[PDB]
Amino acid sequence: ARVKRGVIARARHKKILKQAKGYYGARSRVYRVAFQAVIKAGQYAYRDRRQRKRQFRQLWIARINAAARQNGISYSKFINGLKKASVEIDRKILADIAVFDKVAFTALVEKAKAALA
Amino acid sequence: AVQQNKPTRSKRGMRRSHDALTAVTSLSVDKTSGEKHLRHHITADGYYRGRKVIA
Amino acid sequence: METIAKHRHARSSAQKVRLVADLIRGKKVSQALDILTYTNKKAAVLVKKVLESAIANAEHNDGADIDDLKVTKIFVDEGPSMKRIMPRAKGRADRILKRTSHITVVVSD
Amino acid sequence: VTGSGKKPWRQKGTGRARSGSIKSPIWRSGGVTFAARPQDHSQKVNKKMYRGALKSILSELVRQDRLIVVEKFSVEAPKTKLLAQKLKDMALEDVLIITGELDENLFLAARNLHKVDVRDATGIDPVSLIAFDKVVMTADAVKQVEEMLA
Amino acid sequence: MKTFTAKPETVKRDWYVVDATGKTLGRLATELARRLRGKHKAEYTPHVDTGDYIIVLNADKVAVTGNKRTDKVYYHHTGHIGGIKQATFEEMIARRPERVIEIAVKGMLPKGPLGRAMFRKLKVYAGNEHNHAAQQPQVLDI
Amino acid sequence: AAAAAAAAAAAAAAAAAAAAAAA
Amino acid sequence: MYAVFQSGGKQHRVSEGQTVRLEKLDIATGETVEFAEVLMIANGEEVKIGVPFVDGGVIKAEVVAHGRGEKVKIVKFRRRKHYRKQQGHRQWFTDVKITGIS
RNA sequence: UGUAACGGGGCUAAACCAUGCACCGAAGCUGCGGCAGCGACGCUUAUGCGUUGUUGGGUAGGGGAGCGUUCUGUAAGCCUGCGAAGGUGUGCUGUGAGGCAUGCUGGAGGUAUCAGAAGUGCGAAUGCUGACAUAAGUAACGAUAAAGCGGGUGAAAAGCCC
RNA sequence: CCCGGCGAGGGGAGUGAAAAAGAACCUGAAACCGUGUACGUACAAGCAGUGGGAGCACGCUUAGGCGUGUGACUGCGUACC
Ligand SMILES: [Mg+2]
Ligand SMILES: [Mg+2]
Ligand SMILES: [Mg+2]
Ligand SMILES: [Mg+2]
Ligand SMILES: [Mg+2]
Ligand SMILES: [Mg+2]
Ligand SMILES: [Mg+2]
Ligand SMILES: [Mg+2]
Ligand SMILES: [Mg+2]
Ligand SMILES: [Mg+2]
Ligand SMILES: [Mg+2]
Ligand SMILES: [Mg+2]
Ligand SMILES: [Mg+2]
Ligand SMILES: [Mg+2]
Ligand SMILES: [Mg+2]
Ligand SMILES: [Mg+2]
Ligand SMILES: [Mg+2]
Ligand SMILES: [Mg+2]
Ligand SMILES: [Mg+2]
Ligand SMILES: [Mg+2]
Ligand SMILES: [Mg+2]
Ligand SMILES: [Mg+2]
Ligand SMILES: [Mg+2]
Ligand SMILES: [Mg+2]
Ligand SMILES: [Mg+2]
Ligand SMILES: [Mg+2]
Ligand SMILES: [Mg+2]
Ligand SMILES: [Mg+2]
Ligand SMILES: [Mg+2]
Ligand SMILES: [Mg+2]
Ligand SMILES: [Mg+2]
Ligand SMILES: [Mg+2]
Ligand SMILES: [Mg+2]
Ligand SMILES: [Mg+2]
Ligand SMILES: [Mg+2]
Ligand SMILES: [Mg+2]
Ligand SMILES: [Mg+2]
Ligand SMILES: [Mg+2]
Ligand SMILES: [Mg+2]
Repeated sequence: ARVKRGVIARARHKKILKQAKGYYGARSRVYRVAFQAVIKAGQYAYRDRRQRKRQFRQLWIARINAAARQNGISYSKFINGLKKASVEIDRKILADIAVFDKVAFTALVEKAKAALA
Repeated sequence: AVQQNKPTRSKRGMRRSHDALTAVTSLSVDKTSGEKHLRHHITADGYYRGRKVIA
Repeated sequence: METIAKHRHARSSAQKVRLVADLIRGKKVSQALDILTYTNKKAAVLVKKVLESAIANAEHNDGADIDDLKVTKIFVDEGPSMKRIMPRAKGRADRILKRTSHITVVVSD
Repeated sequence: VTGSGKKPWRQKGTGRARSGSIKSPIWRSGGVTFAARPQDHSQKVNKKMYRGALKSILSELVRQDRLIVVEKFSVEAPKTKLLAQKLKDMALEDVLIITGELDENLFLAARNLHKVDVRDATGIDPVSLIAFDKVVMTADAVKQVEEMLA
Repeated sequence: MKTFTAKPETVKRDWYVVDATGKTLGRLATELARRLRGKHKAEYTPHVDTGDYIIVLNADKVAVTGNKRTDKVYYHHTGHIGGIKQATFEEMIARRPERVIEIAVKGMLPKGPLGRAMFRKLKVYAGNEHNHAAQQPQVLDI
Repeated sequence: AAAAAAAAAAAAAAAAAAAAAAA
Repeated sequence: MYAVFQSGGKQHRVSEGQTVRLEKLDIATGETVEFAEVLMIANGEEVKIGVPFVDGGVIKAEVVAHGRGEKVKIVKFRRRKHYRKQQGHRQWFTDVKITGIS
């Protein structure tokens, strides 16, 4: 049969090199190193689709801590006060309210304070 | 005495940045024979500071 | 109209000719001919001949005036290196390379 | 591969690879690693399997309505113009006429048509009897194949 | 929806003045680092300095408890072979008295470009008189 | 004309050991 | 005058006339969904916090368009131990347009 | 080598004890979708339709399901100079190998569908051949017998002729 | 016909379906080497990516919206066999 295999290697290496455009150096022109860059980059994407939720949970928590201490309460006392007033408003919404519209955050702070005390 | 890794075209261009030339600034145009020459150099016809010195 | 002029398989190497290209990339053509007259390398001889040819083509074919011309683009590409062998000590050979250049000069107003 | 038998260089002490024949299948103009041979690929279908296949496609031809049966097929002189004339009269394009008895005039008249096939009822084969679109059978060939399969 | 991220072209900065005639060094420096990173601000982001300029006047009467005014030592290496220079708290005070608060907050702050920017917003003085009264700074109990 | 004076590099001849060997 | 409402775990802050991108609702392609779990109304210092839901409130919305989101690739790979594994994913998302707010 | 035996700044608590209350905290668990397998059980079977519980980290390995290439049959059929292969771009789509459509270049072949046979898939073998890098415009220009000036020749003389 | 050295090489004209088919000749990929344009880069530490992300420029429209190119700064992150 004599399967000659030029076009198959060209299609595969073109797909990996197109995935690896944008990278610095010989890691976007060499194939033997763009394959390592592609596989390690996909590995980091798989790790970071878990890490992004960690990072944004910590960012929202820091923002609510800042706005709560601007309204006279710590974050832990704030969240216990909200669970004792039985509010299910999660902290993404809480941090977005804390940045955009702060008098509703003062409303949340006073309802948490009236629950906890 | 021999290298350990292959250096990038980035490093090669950065090293070659200094070996580029500078031009001759401005040729002195002689007053009485109208032709260009270097500073303090006699021209092709033979003039220098006006007078023809040479054959 | 941009008038082009090439010199293919110039008997010098691209890294050497590109210095004298980088000198006059962008000037007017009379000042560039002065600079390439009093630059003292072999690449000055080569690119001075090619700039002579480009000025001559641009004035003769398109019919434009000599003061209007101005070297917009000029570049030196790698050419077909010819491969010789230099013999060196303890029996070993060393393939030595004799490189060539493709000198292109675009000239316009 | 027509070559030498020496090691192209010695084993230890050169900066090159290990190599011991210039004929090697990893080299350039070396041998094929797993070189082929003149071979025989004749699959062996059993007698009753082959006859069951022929019974199956004959039943399939009569169910799919593609085996036009006639009492005989006959042309006077071997003129392919007359054979294509007769086949256009019978309204067929792709046609297998498997013959009751031997008709050398039909051999001569069908040698040059590039869609018509003329056989014996004995020398039939399933590739032909499947691929040809309208199989025309002589009644004598029907008698011979009822003998042939029983 | 990608939540708010404070753009460094539109974020505003205040000016604070901290008195330091007897504050404890570690607690004072921690609160300076908190206002310098900007964590008293609800528009906080990690990659944008939303901090606040802080002027610590009288930065040599910072009182340290324990026996640390004779026992806490500071080390810095020159870069040569034997060069490990070392000065106690009172001797570092007698050499250059603003380096104590600057080293304390340069330990507590982040590291790298943004940490050095947040430190560039912290200018301290060993006296009672600054020269930034044109900025309208406000006093802050810290 | 076209001489094309580029013959192939048959360079490597032999070697030896000739070195102070740790042993 | 915005409203925070919960649609399958993930909560949203939307105003009137906005679009938002939920995960796939089993509702036909042009029909209106009326969310009941409205958690907060805000009307210019006229707030009322849901405990845990506001009583007097629904959010009406029209399903603008279904669709499949951006393809994300997943490569698991264990180094030096002879195993790697590509995979794809495309989430089904559903755009709704908020009209009724109360 | 340089503090150097909290990780660091630092801390008389920001240390240790005993009692708590909160919170943070993983890819755990819960929520929302999505995919597959293995079980139950009725079905209304184009032999999987409604649920259903439960499972899915994986080397050596065992099992199962596929994609793609070249040639043969289907094929004197279909697409193709109103532009085939191939090359380069984009957009869509598939769980992945992949697939389709199109713009440019090319200027004559390609091949559905279902099957069949393999020289059938490369990143590693101090692998083989070709090409091009790198060191780098760096070492070197091959006897430490030695050159200098004028005149000729040419577009051009340190080396040629006198 | 012109430049050039009565050279090499080129530019216009010409044959040509095609000269980006011109003999160093069909198609002309990759490494490699340059040019032109947008963005970044001269207080900055490390498998050079990935998650986030301002700005800038270029393309489009119920202004809204986006994409495409770049990526300051930042959390994580010690190649492959
Ligand atoms: Mg072949
Ligand atoms: Mg590229
Ligand atoms: Mg989590
Ligand atoms: Mg090494
Ligand atoms: Mg240099
Ligand atoms: Mg010898
Ligand atoms: Mg022998
Ligand atoms: Mg051979
Ligand atoms: Mg052979
Ligand atoms: Mg037999
Ligand atoms: Mg010591
Ligand atoms: Mg918790
Ligand atoms: Mg889980
Ligand atoms: Mg589920
Ligand atoms: Mg498994
Ligand atoms: Mg075929
Ligand atoms: Mg075309
Ligand atoms: Mg083919
Ligand atoms: Mg093509
Ligand atoms: Mg042909
Ligand atoms: Mg391998
Ligand atoms: Mg190899
Ligand atoms: Mg080499
Ligand atoms: Mg070089
Ligand atoms: Mg060197
Ligand atoms: Mg040197
Ligand atoms: Mg030398
Ligand atoms: Mg010599
Ligand atoms: Mg010498
Ligand atoms: Mg002389
Ligand atoms: Mg000499
Ligand atoms: Mg010529
Ligand atoms: Mg060539
Ligand atoms: Mg042809
Ligand atoms: Mg060609
Ligand atoms: Mg190429
Ligand atoms: Mg800068
Ligand atoms: Mg560095
Ligand atoms: Mg991103």
